[PDB]
Amino acid sequence: PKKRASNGRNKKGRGHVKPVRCVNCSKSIPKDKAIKRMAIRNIVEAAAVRDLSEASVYPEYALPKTYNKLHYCVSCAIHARIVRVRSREDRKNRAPP
Amino acid sequence: GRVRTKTVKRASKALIERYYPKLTLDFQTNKRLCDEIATIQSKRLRNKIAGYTTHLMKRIQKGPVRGISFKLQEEERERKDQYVPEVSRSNGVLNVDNQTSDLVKSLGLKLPLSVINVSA
Amino acid sequence: VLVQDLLHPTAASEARKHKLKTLVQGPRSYFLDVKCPGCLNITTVFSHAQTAVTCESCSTILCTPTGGKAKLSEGTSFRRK
Amino acid sequence: MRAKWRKKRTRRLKRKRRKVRARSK
Amino acid sequence: SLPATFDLTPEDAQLLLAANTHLGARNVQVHQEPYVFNARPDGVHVINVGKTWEKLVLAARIIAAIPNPEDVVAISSRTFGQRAVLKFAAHTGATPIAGRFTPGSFTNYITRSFKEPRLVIVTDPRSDAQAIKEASYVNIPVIALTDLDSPSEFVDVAIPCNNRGKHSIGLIWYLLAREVLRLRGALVDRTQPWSIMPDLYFYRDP
Amino acid sequence: MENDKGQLVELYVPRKCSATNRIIKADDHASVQINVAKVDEEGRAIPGEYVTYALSGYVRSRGESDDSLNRLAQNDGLLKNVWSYSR
Amino acid sequence: TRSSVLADALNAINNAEKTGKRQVLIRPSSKVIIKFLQVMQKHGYIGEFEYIDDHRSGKIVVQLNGRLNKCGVISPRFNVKIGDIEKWTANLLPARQFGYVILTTSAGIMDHEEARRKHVSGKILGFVY
Amino acid sequence: GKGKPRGLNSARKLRVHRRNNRWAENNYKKRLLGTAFKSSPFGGSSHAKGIVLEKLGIESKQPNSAIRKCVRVQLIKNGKKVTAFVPNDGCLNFVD
Amino acid sequence: GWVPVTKLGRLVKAGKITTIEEIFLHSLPVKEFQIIDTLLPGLQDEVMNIKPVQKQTRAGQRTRFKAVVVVGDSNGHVGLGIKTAKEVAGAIRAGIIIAKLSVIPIRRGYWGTNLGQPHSLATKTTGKCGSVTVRLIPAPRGSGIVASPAVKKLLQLAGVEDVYTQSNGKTRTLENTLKAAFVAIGNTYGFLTPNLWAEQPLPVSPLDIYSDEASAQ
RNA sequence: AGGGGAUCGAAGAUGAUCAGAUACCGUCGUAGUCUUAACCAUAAACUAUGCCGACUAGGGAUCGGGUGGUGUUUUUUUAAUGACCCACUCGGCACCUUACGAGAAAUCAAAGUCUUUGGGUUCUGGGGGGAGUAUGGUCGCAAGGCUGAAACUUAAAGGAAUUG
Ligand SMILES: [Mg+2]
Ligand SMILES: [Mg+2]
Ligand SMILES: [Mg+2]
Ligand SMILES: [Mg+2]
Ligand SMILES: [Mg+2]
Ligand SMILES: [Mg+2]
Ligand SMILES: [Mg+2]
Ligand SMILES: [Mg+2]
Ligand SMILES: [Mg+2]
Ligand SMILES: [Mg+2]
Ligand SMILES: [Mg+2]
Ligand SMILES: [Mg+2]
Ligand SMILES: [Mg+2]
Ligand SMILES: [Mg+2]
Ligand SMILES: [Mg+2]
Ligand SMILES: [Mg+2]
Ligand SMILES: [Mg+2]
Ligand SMILES: [Mg+2]
Ligand SMILES: [Zn+2]
Ligand SMILES: [Zn+2]
Repeated sequence: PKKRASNGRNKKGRGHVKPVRCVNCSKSIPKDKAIKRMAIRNIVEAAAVRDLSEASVYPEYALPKTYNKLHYCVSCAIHARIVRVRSREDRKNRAPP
Repeated sequence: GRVRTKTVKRASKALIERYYPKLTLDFQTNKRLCDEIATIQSKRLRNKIAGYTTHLMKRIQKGPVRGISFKLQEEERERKDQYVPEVSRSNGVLNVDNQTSDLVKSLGLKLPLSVINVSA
Repeated sequence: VLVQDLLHPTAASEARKHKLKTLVQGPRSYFLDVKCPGCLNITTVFSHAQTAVTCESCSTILCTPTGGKAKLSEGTSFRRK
Repeated sequence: MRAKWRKKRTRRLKRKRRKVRARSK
Repeated sequence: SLPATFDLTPEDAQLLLAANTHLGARNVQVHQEPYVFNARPDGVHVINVGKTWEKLVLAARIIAAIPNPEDVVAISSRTFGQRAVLKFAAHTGATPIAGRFTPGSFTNYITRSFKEPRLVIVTDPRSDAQAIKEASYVNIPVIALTDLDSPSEFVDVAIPCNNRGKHSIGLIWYLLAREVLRLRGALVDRTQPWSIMPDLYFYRDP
Repeated sequence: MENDKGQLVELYVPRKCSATNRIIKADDHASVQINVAKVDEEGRAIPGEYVTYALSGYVRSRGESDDSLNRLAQNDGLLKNVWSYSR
Repeated sequence: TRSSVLADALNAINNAEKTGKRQVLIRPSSKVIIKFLQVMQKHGYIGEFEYIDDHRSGKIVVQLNGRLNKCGVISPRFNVKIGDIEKWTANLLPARQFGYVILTTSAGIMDHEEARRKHVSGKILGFVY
Repeated sequence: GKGKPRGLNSARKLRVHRRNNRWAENNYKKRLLGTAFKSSPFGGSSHAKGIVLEKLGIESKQPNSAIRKCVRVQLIKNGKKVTAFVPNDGCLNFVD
Repeated sequence: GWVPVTKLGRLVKAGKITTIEEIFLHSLPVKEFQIIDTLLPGLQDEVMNIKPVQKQTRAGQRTRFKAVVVVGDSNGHVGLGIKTAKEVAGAIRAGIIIAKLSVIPIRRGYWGTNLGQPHSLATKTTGKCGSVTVRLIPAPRGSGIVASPAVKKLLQLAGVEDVYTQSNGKTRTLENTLKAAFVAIGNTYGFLTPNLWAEQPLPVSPLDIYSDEASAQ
């Protein structure tokens, strides 16, 4: 039977949230279940930052990273990302890293 | 690898457990000792033993090692115990929070007063 | 816990409880006399106004209503009885 | 068979038993 | 049944306050604690160390009360206690347990850690829990040092103290030793600062 | 528990807690018995002579062992203050 | 809404005891509650209590002791026909020798044993052991 | 106090509810429905004399393998037809 | 020869305790069985039931055998002892020991009237276990024991003459039933009947009065 | 029945896949998707957990209201404000640890205060299948909703936990 008292994911006192479409497979899913990651990352990357500031005007410039919120659909979230699978107890752990 | 088995490490423990007023840091004598005090059916194994209890002996000499507690450690400790000469009578007087001193008044008696405050 | 006197409870932790959940229930609001020194006599205003109380002769103000106790308008004195 | 589809299975079957009975009215 | 000059003394009072034995735990606060004495702001509750004394006296008055002072038992896995207990244990008949415990020590004769005492004393009922638990598997009384967060299930007689380090622990243990000697014991009368340094009973260095 | 003609029949008249006066029965091995030692003039703690109590497994399970001890020994006049029947 | 005044204060007394307690605060108090709480005291099952005068229905502080196992209320106050007063005790009492069915009669509130010696019957209230 | 009305006057409610929930009882339902007399080849009776039509050979059910020898009977009192077993070795010889 | 470990295993052989009722007065935890052997030799074994149980193993199936035993006299001392072990015999070897340790006392009493020598119980007492609750209704004399074959046997050994029983659960699973029946009669020195209201002066622990006559070496 | 019809898209047609491939993937795209007027009355409409009252145990968060302060931060001239901070108090959405207690268990501050069985009240269930079927009644434009059996069959279906 049951195997989460949060149930599927986070919704106490709402009854209907409203869905979001899966970034990876367009699957609908309630935004409370959304399993979300914040893809803050550099525009450039690793080795290109030198070549950036190199063949450029301006003093080092500024460099402004590119943020977007990702929403995964479980079977997407599971198939790759933050998910693994956890022990009966490790499951309970809400802590991130 | 040369990880000694349990039968090896086991014996050596109990060996040091009761023949520290004997033995040494030397294998060769610890070796000749074993035959005298313990009975085994193997030359290979006996050395196998001695070597390690010889090693065990070598590292006790520079601080205790777990498992082996031949009580001479617990009572070398006991007399080894002491320190101090300075205590905690100097200098000034027993500094306290308001309430701590309010406490004293509201129960106790003569106390060297020295009160500061606190903040958020 | 386990043994104590419900009959003679501390005047302090008694004090901190809800106005209904005391030993004998009773209020916690008060009354006061109020002056705006242009006057000579005083009016008696309940601590929780609901109505913005108006002075005796001069239609001046006196206080304002809130979510509980009243805000006594500016230049005013008092005493509780 | 799926629970769903068996409810549609039987749903259908009624709609026709109906049809046939109406032939008799 | 009240002695006479077994009151708290100023020489004692000074002792406890340098150790900061009256600096009971923060926000944290087991309901079971009336040993408090008014809250200092900056959230540090102050301990009525007179009661702290009185309990000590009682703890003594029970430690020295068991026919064989050797099945009286010290415990502390907490490094700020190991040098304390050991020293308490030397001065009085009591057998020490400093370092890791090891479970099955009161149940299971079949072990060699095995003890079977008539009174268990402990420092910090958190870390030492094993003792406090296993002792209750087998009607053993418990004496215990306690802060304001110390869990007092299965420990009778608390000694409202300060497991926040330093000297407090070390103090108390030395005091227990003091008064179990002063109780039915080769010591002495009145004030009697006691030959032994309180700084003895301390956790070492580095 | 007596009998027709006198005769104290039925073995074992069990103990009893002191803060709860529930029976303390055989298999409760979480119960207790704390002897406080009777002292005399100048420290000396008269051995083999005690004011004693018995705390039931339940009470010290719930953690009431300490408070209840305080209250009990204080009204036995061997703790001065510490406790207050009012709260 | 609050339905049998007896029932609550009764249960509380139980849950105090059970929780190892030694006092209970009960509300709202009443003639019935007292005269019941009277009878428990009469036979040793609780100590002494006190009526406090809220200017309402009342609060009672009970001092109980530990002797008491269970104090329960019968909730449709059934009619007992003097023959049946045995049947009741039998049903719910631990032994013959002690404990009481307490009940209500035109001749007063009382324990069946007294309602035996007085030979009057009526409605049924609760019990004590 | 879950479910049922505890009132001292709730007599009717209670006795009514019982009447209803006796219907969940198969033995009861059967008895008032008169399943006895209506269906079931025997009237309401313990036995019934009929007449043989054909001798039959029923293959048993699994995991048993056999040929279970019984007779198709036309019940005299009643009309209805029944297949009935002939117990013990042989015996099916005794019919016709 | 014995050779007892445990303080209490010593005071016993040392003829310093005469009855388990001391152990019971002082709720002392028995750990060495020969304690109760000397303390109570009128005990006799009773194997109630034996059942096979099996575990699958990464290499092996393991059918060890539960055995369930009831030791006792017929004067208020009973043990329910249960152990599975890879030989039937051995399981019945160990269980009896465990059943010996387990031995508890039984408050028995009178139905109605005073008369002589308790035939029945103090009160009604319920012992629940898993899904089985047993009830013990005190019966009048000559009622005998109203209980299933097993539970009847557990009570005779307990030395109980007149008592009714109701039961309630999956009784067919014996292990859970006796374990309840046991509790039900281990529940009779729990009941604070009024006769027991008196204050007995609160006895002193054998471990202290014969502390010297105890202790290790 | 009008309107609207971007998007996405039951049906249909396609391109590939497949042994097959009425699908999964891609394309095209009807109805639908939105709105007005009237219908339908169903969802795992879920917390798979009735409502009112009472009692039983610890902890930090938090949402709204209130109360308390020679609290911070806002400077002007101190306030007044507002936003913070600490304590306490109602009533909310929850989580934490405990297990006096409860359960077949998983777990439960209620699923606890139950053979020591009674605070008040509603509703449903009584082996599995036959079956939510037949029938009658009734609602609806329809699709369908509510109400709702039996003959027969059958020794198991089922729950939770353990080990493989
Ligand atoms: Mg599943
Ligand atoms: Mg929904
Ligand atoms: Mg036609
Ligand atoms: Mg039905
Ligand atoms: Mg045919
Ligand atoms: Mg005819
Ligand atoms: Mg059998
Ligand atoms: Mg469109
Ligand atoms: Mg298609
Ligand atoms: Mg194709
Ligand atoms: Mg198609
Ligand atoms: Mg529905
Ligand atoms: Mg859900
Ligand atoms: Mg809470
Ligand atoms: Mg404010
Ligand atoms: Mg099938
Ligand atoms: Mg079969
Ligand atoms: Mg399963
Ligand atoms: Zn996806
Ligand atoms: Zn004015």
